Amino acid sequence: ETLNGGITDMLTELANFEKNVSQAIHKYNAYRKAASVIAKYPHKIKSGAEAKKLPGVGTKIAEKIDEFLATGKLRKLEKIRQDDTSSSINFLTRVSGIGPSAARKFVDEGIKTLEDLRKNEDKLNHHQRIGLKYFGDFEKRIPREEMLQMQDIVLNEVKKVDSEYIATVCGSFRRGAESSGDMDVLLTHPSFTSESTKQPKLLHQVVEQLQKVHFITDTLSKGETKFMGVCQLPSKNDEKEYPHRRIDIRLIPKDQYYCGVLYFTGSDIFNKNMRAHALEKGFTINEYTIRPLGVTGVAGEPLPVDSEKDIFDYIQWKYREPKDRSE
DNA sequence: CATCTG
DNA sequence: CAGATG
Ligand code: NA
Ligand code: NA
Repeated sequence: ETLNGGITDMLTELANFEKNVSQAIHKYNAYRKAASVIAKYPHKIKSGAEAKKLPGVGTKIAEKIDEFLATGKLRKLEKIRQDDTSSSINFLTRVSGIGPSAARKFVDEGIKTLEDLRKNEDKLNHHQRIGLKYFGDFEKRIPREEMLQMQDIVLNEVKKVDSEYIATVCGSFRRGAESSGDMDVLLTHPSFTSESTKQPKLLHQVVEQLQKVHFITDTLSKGETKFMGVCQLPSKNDEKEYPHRRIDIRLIPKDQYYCGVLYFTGSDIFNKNMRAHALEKGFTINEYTIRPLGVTGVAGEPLPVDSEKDIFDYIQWKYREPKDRSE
């Protein structure tokens, strides 16, 4: 956790690079298990040889660790942190809509920057375009003080369209958190579930409303059960307009809300622990359901949940307020 | 995993 | 349809 920190860090840099710049999924993946294992490792790695001793730890990595341990640096890391091409790719990638793949193409065409991008808006697709338009706004965290305003809006409009809708804003927003990265809304309705054959309107109706009133500004992606967009808290009495924010809306069959809801609320750490306990308690849990574990090895059969309560209860645990859902 | 692009 | 992005 700090005893093999550098090592794990460099290793991650390395891993990252393989995958983003070179295409080296293998390699990339190589650095990963490597960092994972050293990461758990209980002692002060004092040399390569020592490390090699670990699994996932081969000769090349060991080499690397030596140099790094031998000197505060590593040539290769040295070379990569410079290289404009490598740099460019890490940057282009910041645009929502541009992945590594794309980042590669673009550079090989000479687009290496923001201006490059504006100049070549033609080559970008709609998502990518938006991404570019809101480059700044998108990188700006979302303060709770805004979150609550947003939330206040979304829930009121959902309410109007149908009393039966049920919306929840998961995320750390839900776990307390002072600011957040984007707004995540879990959606359901009684008239939609597991078996119930579809109802796309269910999602589209709301989406519309939200744009009705202009809370929703652009559509990133809009499918039948997942909508990816851009919203914005109306600028008050003109002088201070708000940054454009990412927002997602997703339909969930009622029969599987809370697991989902539980799930999205995190933290990842909370999940796992709960997850493992469920396991002890003779259970199974994932995104959509909680199942009674048979002994034969495995087994299923969706236990029935009416709230986040039903779940814990099942695994016979202490109901946890979202705030304490931390780890 | 769901959506998009081409 | 593969293949990319979130
Ligand atoms: Na991106
Ligand atoms: Na292939």
